[PDB]
Amino acid sequence: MLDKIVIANRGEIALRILRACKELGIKTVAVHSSADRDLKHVLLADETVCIGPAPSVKSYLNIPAIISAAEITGAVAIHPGYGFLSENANFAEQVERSGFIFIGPKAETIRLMGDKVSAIAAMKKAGVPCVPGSDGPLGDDMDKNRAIAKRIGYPVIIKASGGGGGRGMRVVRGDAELAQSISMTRAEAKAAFSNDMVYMEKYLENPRHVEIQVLADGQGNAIYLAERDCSMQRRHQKVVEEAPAPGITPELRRYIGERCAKACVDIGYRGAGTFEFLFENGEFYFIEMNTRIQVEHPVTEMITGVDLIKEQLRIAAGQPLSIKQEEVHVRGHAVECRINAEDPNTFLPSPGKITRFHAPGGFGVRWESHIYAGYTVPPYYDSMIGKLICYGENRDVAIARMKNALQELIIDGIKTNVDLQIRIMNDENFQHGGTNIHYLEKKLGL
Amino acid sequence: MLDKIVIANRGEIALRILRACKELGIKTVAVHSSADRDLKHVLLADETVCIGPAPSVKSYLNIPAIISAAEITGAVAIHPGYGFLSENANFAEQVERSGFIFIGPKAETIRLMGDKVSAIAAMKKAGVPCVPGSDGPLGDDMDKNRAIAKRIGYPVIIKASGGGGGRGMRVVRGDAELAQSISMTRAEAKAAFSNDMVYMEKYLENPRHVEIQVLADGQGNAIYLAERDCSMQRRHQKVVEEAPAPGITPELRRYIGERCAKACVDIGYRGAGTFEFLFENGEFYFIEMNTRIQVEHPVTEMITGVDLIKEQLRIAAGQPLSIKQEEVHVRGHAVECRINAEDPNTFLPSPGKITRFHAPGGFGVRWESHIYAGYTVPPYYDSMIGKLICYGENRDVAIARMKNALQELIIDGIKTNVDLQIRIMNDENFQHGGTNIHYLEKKLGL
Ligand SMILES: NC[C@@H]1CCN(c2nc3nc(N)ncc3cc2-c2c(Cl)cccc2Cl)C1
Ligand SMILES: NC[C@@H]1CCN(c2nc3nc(N)ncc3cc2-c2c(Cl)cccc2Cl)C1
Repeated sequence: MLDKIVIANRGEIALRILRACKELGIKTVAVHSSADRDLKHVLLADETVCIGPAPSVKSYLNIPAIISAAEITGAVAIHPGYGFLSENANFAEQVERSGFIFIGPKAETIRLMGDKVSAIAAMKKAGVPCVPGSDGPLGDDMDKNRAIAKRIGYPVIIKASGGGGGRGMRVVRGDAELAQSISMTRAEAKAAFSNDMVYMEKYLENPRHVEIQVLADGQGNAIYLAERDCSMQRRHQKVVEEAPAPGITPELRRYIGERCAKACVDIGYRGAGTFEFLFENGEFYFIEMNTRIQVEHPVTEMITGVDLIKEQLRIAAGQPLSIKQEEVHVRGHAVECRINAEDPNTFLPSPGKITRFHAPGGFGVRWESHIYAGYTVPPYYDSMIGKLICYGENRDVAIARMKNALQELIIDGIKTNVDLQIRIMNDENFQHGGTNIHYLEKKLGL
Repeated sequence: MLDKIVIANRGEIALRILRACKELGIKTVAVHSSADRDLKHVLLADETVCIGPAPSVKSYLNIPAIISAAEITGAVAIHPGYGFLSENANFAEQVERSGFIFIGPKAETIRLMGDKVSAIAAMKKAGVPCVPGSDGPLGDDMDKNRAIAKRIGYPVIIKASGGGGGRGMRVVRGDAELAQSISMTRAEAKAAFSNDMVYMEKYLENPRHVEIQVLADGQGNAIYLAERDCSMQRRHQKVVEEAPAPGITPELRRYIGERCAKACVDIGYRGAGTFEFLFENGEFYFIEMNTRIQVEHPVTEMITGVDLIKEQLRIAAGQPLSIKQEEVHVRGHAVECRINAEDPNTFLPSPGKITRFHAPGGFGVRWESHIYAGYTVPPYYDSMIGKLICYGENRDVAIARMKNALQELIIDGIKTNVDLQIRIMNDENFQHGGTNIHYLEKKLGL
């Protein structure tokens, strides 16, 4: 087991990682910006280092300051959480070169899967179904670009290979728009990612966003831990996630899960990861892989009993997976509501002092948050302040508990999306299940 | 002679140093991580000290623990091998300040040659031919940077002064890319080396990588021991090295060797060192100097009869070089194949337990490895598990012996590059000789 780790992150995920460390008897080093001195996990950590002033560029993205803190505290490993440096291949490489364990994949694996064209080629080669596409970057030959759109069938979508979070994407519905759409996607990718490489996929009009959790030890063993439906979203921000996905049979789960586990073996994957799919008319189509733990990991933990952060720490310590595939059982249902310091109607961010705070309780109710009464949500970071996860023996019980938990949750002094989450839980289409990625934008547009 | 030394390394190079020590009657102290208790050299050493847990930051890079092990055993000297702390000037300084001998040059010389800008200025002043370049660091005036690129002539390459292992470097083919290329190379150097200093060179499209071995003692003697060709490489990892370099005449060898030896006298060099050159269209161009023994030192030993590790130990004890320049004769040819625990499709490390092991034998066959049947290759260190070195009276006989030795080498239980090495020895272009630094990536791309 790792003697001591740096938690290279903040907010709810830093606290999540701290708890996993304490359960395993791992010493914690909380690195923080000067604005994050009062984070709950900093106040609970064995040691603390202030790594710079508020802005992330000076603190949480500051590679020399983080490595320096890990050196002076005698830590042996760094957990990057999600966001910040978690998919920064140069960071992973520097951590290993400075003689630390990186709690995540090999740097070369982060590079492979962070380049969307090379990632799709690897997945297609492994037997993972992908979206009908260019299967390679687009050139400047518009005869060949039109021939790819024709074979695929309009509508199509142009994506940046260095792209992500929905930025650097353009839908094309006929030939007249194709040349200008490719040119503009290139220019946007070059200006943002210093990488003008683009590819083409068939555009699916009304898919669900369904993702497969994996764990691999990097020693030849890989398992899948069912799927999450992340379709309830607004402007490429997930709002509700659930596990398992409604309408997914055991035979479908097994089909796509086995192809994801086999892909992990083929690419030498190490640690926690997520395969993202479009799911439409009963078919899965790979779009991209997250090479890190994700925000919504708790819904998978509730339905499998697997602690994904502890597994990340065991794998990083060099332990092979102890869990075999035949020991992974989907049981019951879990829903996660993201709690954001933003206006429930305008989504204007709402940093500020929380003047009153009460967390929900009950059977099947899990609260993941650093916030407390008197804590100031700072203006410098993300709006996501907490995650409310409710489990039941079925989806209806999970939703019933979430409605009750949302009604107990008090956060005064800032705006939150708690009232939006209550509306979503009361929505008849959500209660039926299986709504598509466009549903929440449509409901709010009315 | 040195009574007792610490071997501040692991794996094959630790065993290589242990043998040199035993031949000279030097007592050995094997410092090891808790994962390396069963290394062959640890089991053969006179004394052992466990200096910390598996991760390199707390063991092989742990300066206090290594010096403390030298103090508690009564050792007089520390041999740093290659990698880890071998090029760490602060380490060399601390070793000398604590009153131990560092088996290497003066700390000041390590600092001079680790600053690529300062090293090039010293070599150019001494009469060593260098690449046409900025001859100084680039500032933030892009009018001056464009004028330097114009004077050199595109294509050019931007390099970190604190740089290493090909990381950060950017090729620039016109003015449009120059500003962003300089900015990105700086940011990468600052994040990795906390040193944002960069310089510019003419980019040579298809060079060979040719390096000159030197030895200098504290009595004023400096000699060259011919050259190695290190061109057969993939993503800045050497795969095959050979000595001498094919197509290098005795007149060229003498020309560049004499300039390297003279540079050693000018800068007060002491110990083993390597001058790295680009060789293209019959001309040498210095890029950088290694102030350490290197992985590929054995091919130079086979063609000269000189034991480079024993020379390192004699020099540090205050003895003159055991041979003069007129006594150094290139005789025959040697090839080295690096044996790696790596996956053939991902090229990631493939650590794990060796279940069956057989080393090759015969005339001209030299096997440099710590591995044995039942030995576990740990995940925490680099993938290179051995070196197979074959000597013949000519290049054809060296290659023939390597093909035979590769066919006898058994390493079961883990994936290895043995099959790749067999393919390289059967390659018609390699058999002809003189292939450039890009050849192996081109062969594998097909
Ligand atoms: N990580 C998901 C990235 C960002 C959004 N995305 C999508 N790609 C797609 N690619 C094809 N060919 N077809 C449909 C897609 C629909 C989306 C999409 C959108 Cl637009 C909004 C919310 C969620 C998703 Cl998954 C790719
Ligand atoms: N130790 C050698 C560093 C890393 C590789 N290198 C190179 N520098 C160079 N500098 C100029 N002006 N021109 C060409 C160069 C080509 C290389 C190079 C590369 Cl890219 C791959 C493998 C081997 C070598 Cl030598 C510098």
